[PDB]
Parts: sequence; structure tokens; C-alpha cells
Amino acid sequence: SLQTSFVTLDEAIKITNRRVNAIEHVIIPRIERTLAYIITELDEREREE
Amino acid sequence: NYLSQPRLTYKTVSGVNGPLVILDHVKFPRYAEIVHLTLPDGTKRSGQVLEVSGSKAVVQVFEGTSGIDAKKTSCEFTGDILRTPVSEDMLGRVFNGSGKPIDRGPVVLAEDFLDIMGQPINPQCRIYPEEMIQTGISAIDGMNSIARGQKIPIFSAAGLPHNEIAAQICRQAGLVNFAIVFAAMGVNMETARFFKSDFEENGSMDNVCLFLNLANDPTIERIITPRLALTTAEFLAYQCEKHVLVILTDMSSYAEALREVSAAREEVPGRRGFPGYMYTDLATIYERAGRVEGRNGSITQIPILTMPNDDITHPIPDLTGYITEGQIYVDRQLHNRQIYPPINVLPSLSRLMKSAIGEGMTRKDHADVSNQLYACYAIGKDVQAMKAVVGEEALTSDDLLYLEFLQKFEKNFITQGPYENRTVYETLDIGWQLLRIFPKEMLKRIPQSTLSEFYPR
Amino acid sequence: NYLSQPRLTYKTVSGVNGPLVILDHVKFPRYAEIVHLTLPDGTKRSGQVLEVSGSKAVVQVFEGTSGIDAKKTSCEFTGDILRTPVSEDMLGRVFNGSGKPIDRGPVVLAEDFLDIMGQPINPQCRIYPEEMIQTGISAIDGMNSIARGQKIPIFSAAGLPHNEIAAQICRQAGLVKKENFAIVFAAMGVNMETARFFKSDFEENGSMDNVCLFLNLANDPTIERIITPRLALTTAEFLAYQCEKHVLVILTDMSSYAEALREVSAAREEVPGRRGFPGYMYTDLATIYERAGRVEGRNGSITQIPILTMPNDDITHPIPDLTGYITEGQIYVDRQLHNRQIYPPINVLPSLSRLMKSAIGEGMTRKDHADVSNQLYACYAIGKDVQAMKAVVGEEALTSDDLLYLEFLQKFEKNFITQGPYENRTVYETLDIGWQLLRIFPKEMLKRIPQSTLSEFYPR
Amino acid sequence: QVWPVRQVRPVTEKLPANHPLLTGQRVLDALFPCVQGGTTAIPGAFGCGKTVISQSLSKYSNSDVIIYVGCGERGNEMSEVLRDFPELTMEVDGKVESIMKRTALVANTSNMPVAAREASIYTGITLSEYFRDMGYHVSMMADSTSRWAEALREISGRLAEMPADSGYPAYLGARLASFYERAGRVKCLGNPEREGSVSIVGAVSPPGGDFSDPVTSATLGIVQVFWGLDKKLAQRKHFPSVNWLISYSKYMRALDEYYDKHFTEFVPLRTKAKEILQEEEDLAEIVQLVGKASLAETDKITLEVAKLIKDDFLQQNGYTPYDRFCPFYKTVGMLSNMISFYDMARRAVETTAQSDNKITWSIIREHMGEILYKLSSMKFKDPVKDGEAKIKADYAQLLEDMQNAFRSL
Ligand SMILES: Nc1ncnc2c1ncn2[C@@H]1O[C@H](COP(=O)(O)OP(=O)(O)O)[C@@H](O)[C@H]1O
Ligand SMILES: [Mg+2]
Repeated sequence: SLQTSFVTLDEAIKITNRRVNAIEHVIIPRIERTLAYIITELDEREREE
Repeated sequence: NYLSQPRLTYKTVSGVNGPLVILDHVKFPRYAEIVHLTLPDGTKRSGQVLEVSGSKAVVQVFEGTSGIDAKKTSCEFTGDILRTPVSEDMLGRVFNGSGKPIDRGPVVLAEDFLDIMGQPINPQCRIYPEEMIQTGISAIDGMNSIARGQKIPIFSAAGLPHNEIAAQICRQAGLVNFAIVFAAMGVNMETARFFKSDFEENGSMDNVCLFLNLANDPTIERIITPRLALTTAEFLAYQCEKHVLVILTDMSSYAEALREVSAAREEVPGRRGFPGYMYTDLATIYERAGRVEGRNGSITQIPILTMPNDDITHPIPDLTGYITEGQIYVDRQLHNRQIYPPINVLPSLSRLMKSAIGEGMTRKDHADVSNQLYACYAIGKDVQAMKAVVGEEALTSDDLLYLEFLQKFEKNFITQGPYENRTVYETLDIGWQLLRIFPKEMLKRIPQSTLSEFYPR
Repeated sequence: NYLSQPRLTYKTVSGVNGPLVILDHVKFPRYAEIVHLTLPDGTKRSGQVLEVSGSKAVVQVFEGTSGIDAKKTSCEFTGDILRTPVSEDMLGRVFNGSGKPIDRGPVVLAEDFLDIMGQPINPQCRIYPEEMIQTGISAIDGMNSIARGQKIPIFSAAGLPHNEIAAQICRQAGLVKKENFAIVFAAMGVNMETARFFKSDFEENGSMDNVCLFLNLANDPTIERIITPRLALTTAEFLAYQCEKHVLVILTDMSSYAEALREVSAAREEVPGRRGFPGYMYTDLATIYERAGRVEGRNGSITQIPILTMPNDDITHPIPDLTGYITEGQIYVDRQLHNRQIYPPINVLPSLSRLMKSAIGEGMTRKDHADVSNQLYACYAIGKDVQAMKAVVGEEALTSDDLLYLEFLQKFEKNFITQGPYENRTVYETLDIGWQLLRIFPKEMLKRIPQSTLSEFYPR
Repeated sequence: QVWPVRQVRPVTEKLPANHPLLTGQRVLDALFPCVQGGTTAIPGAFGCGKTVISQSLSKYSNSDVIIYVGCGERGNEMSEVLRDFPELTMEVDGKVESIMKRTALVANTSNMPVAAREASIYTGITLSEYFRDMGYHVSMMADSTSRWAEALREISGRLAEMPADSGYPAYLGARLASFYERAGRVKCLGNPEREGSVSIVGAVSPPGGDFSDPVTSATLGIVQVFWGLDKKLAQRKHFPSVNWLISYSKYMRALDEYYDKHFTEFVPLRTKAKEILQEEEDLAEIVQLVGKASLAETDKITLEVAKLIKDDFLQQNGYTPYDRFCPFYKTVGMLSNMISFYDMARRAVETTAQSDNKITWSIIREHMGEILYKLSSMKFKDPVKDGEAKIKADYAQLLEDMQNAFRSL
């Protein structure tokens, strides 16, 4: 019981850590680059006006 | 023939606004003419005619308009455009950003007076540059080779060692002597000291010409400083037949002064508020390089850039990369890791490398080894980026080979220290040693006839 | 009565700039008047007065200002605004953007001369349109249905097949069966392959005797685009409201029309709107788009299908943005469907038809048509949300119900949206392809549908 | 004779284009075809390879005349063409001839007067229409049209005109569109009833590298072929740096009936190659977020053959002697073997995945490493040192070499 739980739970820990790393290293940087570009282009449209 | 008719002088200043002074009742104005202004306190300043219309001329004043007035200020018109006196005496001199001496020596006795703006060389008369310069810096020589006559700027940022790299290149350049012409725009005194000290410490100073505009000097001098320097390089190269290396220090100070000048005329803006013509303007500086038909001399340019917020898409590094024949890229992430020189090869390029290397030029492997080192370094970066998500236990042994190559490449091929002077052949064999890690069937940029000759050593 | 008095001719040209010529010493100038210009080499151009002040008039020149000069070139002022000739003999003819022939036939022998701005139709005298056009395309007839007398654009972008959708609508359109169209076709700024494609299709269908073409190609002058939609719609209004025809009007790039307005506005140094377009762009576009529909006591009609190339695929750009504030819908052509070789690439989510609510249903088409459209829409909306979630979490996180929505999303794009260029589906085939997808779910999931519609049509 | 550069030279009739402009690149000629009479754009950031594609197309295409225009670009990029093209030779009647005998150049480098860049473009297209009227098939290269749009911005700025998008004059789109309408295939004027064409290949230099640029955005509304380069392919030394996800050609439906006659087997292979690359793009985000261990053996095979095609078919170094020019027979032969390996590897898994003993891509790799290294080596076979017969014989031998390995599973 404990060992079959433990094997299942080990896999669940690995999956959870993989998701945390993806949010921290793939998803958040892509959002922050996108946000910086939008903030930049809005100043360019404002200078054209 | 000489200008034998006398100069007119005018008190007819009709208005002043920003960096611009506006004269009226001017007798037959000449566009781009030079004007000398005497202020009420007896201070002299100079300016150039930026517009003409009937009896009016608009002057931009290089030292600024502060303390000019509509009544007592007096302007003398020189009859001519901006020309610089040039002679072979200019090697071993120091000048300010408007070409006046600052070494306590005399003014120049001209061998000629040359138009500061230069003149476009005919594409028929250009010779393609093919003689490789060995800088001895492996990250340049092995993977971005410099031909004698190239434009190849150093893209860097604030706090990085681009001064030290540029000094190492000046100290080590030779074929597999240079005369140096050095311009500074907007430098602090410790930067001005560093170069002048290094050129005197290497004994080289009797073969160096310096133009200095420091951070406290006038801004509008910065837009003539590189044109004074390049006019001196064109006399030395294309009349005195020398090989010239021209260093232009912080072109971002030139571009910032150009933006500040253009913003006062209200010319059409491009990206991030720079002038709409900034590409053309930078191109009039960077195209003043190369070899020509029937003359021995040559001009090589190495402009140095500071990228604002490390952004290579900013108009200054962007429009420079569109004109120049490559770039060397200095990386904050390598500098923070205490590597020297911090040259990240992936954003770097040399265009003239492709024909300056290979059989008879360097060695038969050079074009193959270089491309395979780029491929393994790009893949090593992709595996290091995968590791940050999935952790080491997910990596196969093939991923660990690229991730071992990555560590050994940055320690052996990139890292060098400030006075080490590697041959091309050392750089190539340090190349093969890192490539040897991989089983040969992984080396898919390299043909069988190269692998079977150089990998088994 | 006539203008029997002579025409004044002026050599008093005083300035030339972009599309504009400026004259002075003009006697009692008239706003919107037409001017004929004879150049120093005897070339003839034509233009229109955009402004008057005192003795000074500003003329836009339709064929452009190259070769004009301030001394030898002379302008004759016609005394009148722009009136086009019209007749029923214009069906089966080809004209340029100025309305001059290009089929090697003669010029129009008029039945009348009409002001190209038209005349305001009284809101009391319009009829609300309720006959459905069966376009033969399921993504239109099932979920974005078109009434005869509607204004409804196609919103598209560079590289996408909006010309094929337009040509297919022209081949396949008719009423629902429990008349056939006269077609007026205008082109602004099209390339030669586009002009050849449409002309070739109407000849391939064997129906050119029922269509009128006005062509301004990408090498023709840009200021002719200012009048090209107005020549086309003035012809459609004669055919519809005096000859009692049912007219379909195709205007094949409103984006290249709107750029010709921006040139004239920029050359006049007018105060900008968004992206530099004229501040009056809405009010100008509305004069083209509101020339549509039905009138009381006359048997004809005009249906309008504009086409837009959206720049950068931006639906919030001033051209597609303002078009939605005037027209009764949009059909949206999507790059993500096109990149997957789906045809038509129509995305049913941003697409809309505001007049469909009253054109479908019992007595009109079939009693389920309202309910099936709502439920197919809600299933595709949910399936697109499940698809977007799945790419984050993997299929092991999805329930059996999430797999029902994710299955439906594939079967819908493969069978309902995908069709092919010469396939023509009735509304009935469109609805009964629809029900074969709604049967993917158990009855308890079909929340948009009332129990009577489920009871009558689900068991089949 | 003397002609006004701003006025289009007349023709009897424009015609549909019905024949490929072969570039000698494997990408471009397979994935994104162009035609004699076509219009193309090549957008991309600095260092992507626009001038190297222009020079390669100028050296190796099936055109009777080349007109090469360098408005607002480097003097050394002009000097390279003058140095190379006298030395390089095509073969006529069993005799070699310099390709400079078929070439004219129009230079106006990045430091020459800004106003003259407009005159370069109209001079070069007028010279192209002159040889079209003789019944030649002509290609015009315009090595950056952004330099012309940028010249219009200064002249417009000093004329004090109101700007449209990002400072450009409102007429920019009309100036571009009326230039690209000078391309085409034609019945010439006059009475010896000949036909000729002009293809235009305009490079575009978007500032900041972003294709929302007004010149790019205007040009992509006008051209029929888009070869969109990518800096993150160029940094890997992946050349030509063409992004195969965004690029397109509108001429594929016109060329399918040519390929059905001359290269009968190609259209299925083109279709499969696009699907393998589209599938690998859909897998790659799942691989990056989820960490690959979830993939079925079909999907591992799809990633591996997509990598094989990306690294050893699409990629082509333009300077090394075996890959300067890739013939269409070499291109179809290479592609046919990579697609045939996909169908054999998939067949082996798809036949056995139900059984107690079954194939996996790890088994296929370990069993076939010599055939994988032969597939990666196909690019090194040389069109003039080996020749057609030897190339086609070797590629047939690889088909038996992989078939015997799959007979042995
Ligand atoms: N097809 C290629 N094969 C090999 N090297 C290439 C290729 N395309 C580009 N390069 C390399 O990249 C450099 C820059 O190419 P270039 O055409 O000048 O880019 P740009 O788009 O800036 O004009 C070349 O000088 C060459 O070193
Ligand atoms: Mg280029």
C-alpha cells in the first residue's frame, strides 16, 4: 500500500515540479516580453500623433 | 584658385531659437557654408548654414546659442563649406572634437585642405577585402574572421569591457603596421585616460591620431568628430598609401547628438524618436572604409556601440547592423560569469569571413570547423534551456554530450585573458579538440573528406 | 431644361501638388463641380472641385497631375456636378474606374443622367428585408444567414481566398425553395490576375449578359477609386428602383478605396483621424454602404457585399472597425483555417449577420434553424476553450465530456465548414449536416435547444 | 531609343504564368515555388541572407537576362557581383560563357544621394521591360525596396507633407503597387508574335525586424510569393533562413499541371513534407511544456523525420561546392527517400504496436544508424563532379539499403 502510493506520489511530485518550472521559465517570460512590446508600440503611436 | 575676394561680416541676426541663429540681408547665401560668430563678450563660436531662402540663412551653432543676442553679435561668412587641414604630421597628435590641438603642440601645416563630408567611392573602383587580420582573439578569428578593409562594430552595453577588447584588438592586429585613427564622442575622463595610457604604454603613440570630445564638451561637435577622423584616414590610406584602423568610440553618443539636433528642426521622426534619415547618415560614416583599385592603402573600421537596455532591436544597433559587414557582440551574461572576452558568438557575424578563409588563405578545415562549432553551441544552448524545465534525469547521453561541449567551449575557445595572442592555427586545433568529444557521425556540417583527415589526430 | 450657356476656360492655374490643382480668378465657383483639363501636349484629364473660396478653387484630378504646368494647361468648367449616363444596356458591358468602356463597344447612349451621389431615400419608405438568400455555403446559410436587401461585408487579409468566396456566392446564390440576380461588380486597386479571375468566372458560368463590371486595376490612377463605388451603386439603383431587377453588388477591396481617401486628405493637409485616415471616414463610407435594400411600391432590390483586406489581420484597424458600425454583419476569413487547407476559411465566431434572426425559421426555412444555429455555435465556442486548455495540461486531464466537445470541434471543421469550391448545399442539407454533429452529444448537453425541437429532430 | 522611366512599356496582352523560376535552393523550389512573370517579397532582419538569395538566384536561375538593382545597400555587396560573375560560367552549345554576358547592374549605394534611389528602381524595371519586349524571360532583383520607401520619407518630410503610417507618405502603397504591376508574362507589341516576361524579387528590410513594418505590410498585400526569413534560424547558421510556417506561394495551383508532366511523383511528396513539418510544429509546444515522455511512437517518428528534413533537406550552404546549386532531380530524389523512410518507419510501428513483441523508434535507430548517416549524407552528392546518372543511381541504392533493413524487422 505504502509503496504503490509512494510510486504514484513520486510521479505526481515530478509532474508538479515540471509545471512550476514551465510557468517560471517558459510562460511568464513570454508574457513579460509581450507586455514590454505593447508598452513600447503605444509610445510610438503617441509620437506619430 | 584661391578665394581672393574679401569676406562679408553681418550684424543682421533677425532671430534666435534652440540651437539655430537666423541671419537676414545675406548676399547670395551658400548652403552648408561655415560662419564664424563673435559674441558681445568677445567669445568666438562657429556654425554651419543649415538652410537658405532669398536673403535669409539659418545657422546651427556648434558650441550652442546661449548668450547670443540680436544687436551686438557679429557673423563672418567664410565663402566655403567645412574643410579640414590634413598632413602626415597628424600621427602622434591629440585634437579636440573640432580638430583644434590639445597636446600643447602647434596647429597643422596642411599638405592639403579636404572636404570633411568625403565623397562616394565608385563601386567599379572598390576592391573586395580578402586578406584576413589575425586579432589573436579566438572568438573573433575562428568564428567571425576580419578581412583588412572591413566594417565590423563591437555591440556592447554600459559596464561591459568593450574598451579593453578594442584596446586588445589595436594591440594584437596583424596579417595571418596599422596606423590608428581614434575618435571619442561623449567619453568620461577615465575612458579618455585608458586609451591614451594604453597607446603610450605599448610605445605606439607616435603612430596614433586621437580626436577627443568628452562628456562635458559641446554636443554638436560629435556630429563632425567622426567626419574629421575619417577624412584623416582617407588621406593616410588613399594618398599616403598606409593601412589605417579607425576606431569610433560610442556611436550611440553620435546618434543621441544627431537626435537632439534633428528634434530642434522638427524633421520627420523614425523609430524611438531618431531622425527619419538616420540610416543614410550612419551610412555616410560606415561606407568610408575598404580597399580601392591601384592604391596600396586601406581603411578598416571598428565602431563601438552601447546598446540601450541591452536591446539589439533598438534603432542604433539595428540600423548599424543593416549597414556594417557583421558585428561582434559583448554579452552581460558572460561578463557576470567572469569570462574574458565576453563575446557571445550567436548574435555576432562577419560577412567578409566567407572568402578570407580556407585553402591557401588559412587552412582547408576552417570553413567546416567554424560552422560545426556554431551548430554544437546552438544545440548546447537548446539543451541547457530544456534542462531548466525538466531537470537532469530527463536528459539522454546525447544531450549530455552537447551540455559537456558547452562547458568546455566557453572555458577553452572563448575564455582567453587580456594579453594572450593565439594564432589562427591554435584557434582551429582548439576547435577540433572540442568537436572530438562527439562521435564523428554527429558532425553533420562536416563532409567525410574533412572528417577523415583532421578528426583522428 | 438644359445648361444652354457657354463654358468658361481658364489658363489661371496657380499651384500643383500631389492629386490637387489650384486655380484662381474663377468666376462664381461651384462646389463639387466637374472640370476638364487639357494639357500642353493635348492629353485630356478630368477633375472635381473639392473646395471654393472667393475666386479660388481646388480641383482633385482623377488621372493624376504628371505633365501639368502653371501656364499652358487649361481648365474648362462644366457648370454642373458629376452625373453619369445610365441604361439597362449596361448589363453585359465592361468599363474602367471612370466608367469609360474597355470591351471595345461604344459609350453609353443614355436612358437618363443620374447624380453619382444618389438621392436620400426616406426611412418611412424602406421595407425591412425577410427573404433569405441561400448562398449554398453552410457556414453562411446555417449560422450567418443573409437576407435579400442586406449590407454584409467579407473581412479578409492578404493571401487568403476571399475572391473564391465572392465568386462562389455569385455562382450559387438564389432564394430558398420549400428570381436570379443582376450583378454589379466594382474593383478598386485589384491586380490583373484578380480582374481576369472574376471576368473568366462569369464567362465560365455562361452568364455575362446579366453582369456589369467597373475595373480600376493596381496600375490605373488611385483617385478614380473615389468615384468607382459611386458609378457602380448609381447603376445598381437605376436597375433596382427603375427597371425592377434584383441586384447583387460586389465591391472588391474597400481597403484600397480608403487609401485613396487618405491620399486626398493628406494632400489637403486636413486634421487626421486614427492611422492618418480622414476625420470624416465614417460619414464617407456610410454614403456607399447605405445604398442598399428595398423600397415600398417598387419590386426590385440591392444586396451589398463589400470585401476588405484587413492590414496585419487587425480587425480593430479603422477600415474594418468603422465598416462594422454601418453594415448589418461581417463574414470573417481566417488565416488559421487557411493554413490547414480548410475551405471556406470562414471563422464562425467573429462572423455575424444581424438580419438572420427574422429571415430563418418556421414558414421561412425550417422550424429548427434558429435552435440548431445557437447550439452549433455554443458547441464550437466550448470546444475552442477545451482545445486551448488541453495544450497546457495534456489529454490525461480531459474528461469524457471534454473529449465530446473536442471530437465535435474536429467533425464540425471537417464536415460542416469544409465544403469545396463548386459544391452547393441547400439550407436543408446544411441543417441536416448540422444535426449529424449535434447527435455527438447526449440530449442533456444540448441546453440551447427546447424539448420540442429535440423530440422532433434528434431521434432521426 | 529613349523611354520615360515612370511610364509602363506597352504590350499586346498579359498572360497567365505557366512555368517555374528555378532558384536552385531545395526550400523555395519545393515548398514555395515562383514563376517566370511572378512577384516575390523577401522580408527579414539584418544578416538573414536576403542578398545571398538574390545573388544565388542571379547566378543559377533559368532566365535569359538578369537586371540587378542595389538601391541604398552596400558598395561591397555590388563589388562582390562584379568580382564573381566574370569567373562563373554557364554552358551553351558544348562551350562555356561568362554569366556577366547576360547581366546588367544598377548601383546606388547606401552613402550615394538619397533622392537617386527612386531613379534606380524605375531605371531597373524599364531596362527589364525592354528585354521582355525582345521575347526574353527576364528577372529583376531589387535588393531592398525599404531603402526606396525610406527615401520617399525624407523628400516628403522636407516638402512638409502630412504623414500616414510611421512617417511615410500616403502615396507609398500606390508607388509600390504600380511598380509590382510591371511584372508579368506577355504577348509583346509588334508583329513577329513573340512572348517574354519579367519576374520581380523585391527584398524588404523591416526596421526592428518586425513584419508589422509599413513597407512589409504594404508589400505583402501586393506580391504573390512570400519568403519570410527568420533571425533565429540565421543565428544557428540554418540557411536559407526561411520560416516554412509563415512563408507561402499562390502559384502552386498553376504549377501542379507542369509537375504532373515533368516530375510526376513530386506533388504527393510536397504534400507529405508540409504535413510532417506542420505535425512537428503542433508537437513541439507539448514537448516543451510536458517533457516528451507522453509521445506515441508515431509521434517520435514524426519528430525525427521532421528533424531529418529540417537539418538535411531544407538546409543548404550556398558557398560549399556540392550545394551552390541543387537541381530539381536532386531535390525530388532527396525528398522521395526521406518521405519513403517516414512511410516505412511508420508502417513498421503501425503494423506491430498491437503485438507482445513490437517496434519502437529506439529499435529503428539502433538497427539503422548506417542508413540514417546515408540519409544525412545525400546533400553532399555533387551535380557536376558526380553528375545526374551517379546521383540517381546512389539514391536508388539508399532505397534498397533501407528496404533490406525493414525486410529485416
Ligand atoms: N545561403 C547562405 N549560405 C551560406 N551563408 C549564408 C547564406 N545566406 C547568408 N549567409 C551568410 O550570412 C551573411 C549575411 O547575408 P546577407 O544576404 O548579406 O544578409 P542581409 O539580409 O543582411 O543582406 C552572408 O555574408 C553569409 O556569411
Ligand atoms: Mg542586403
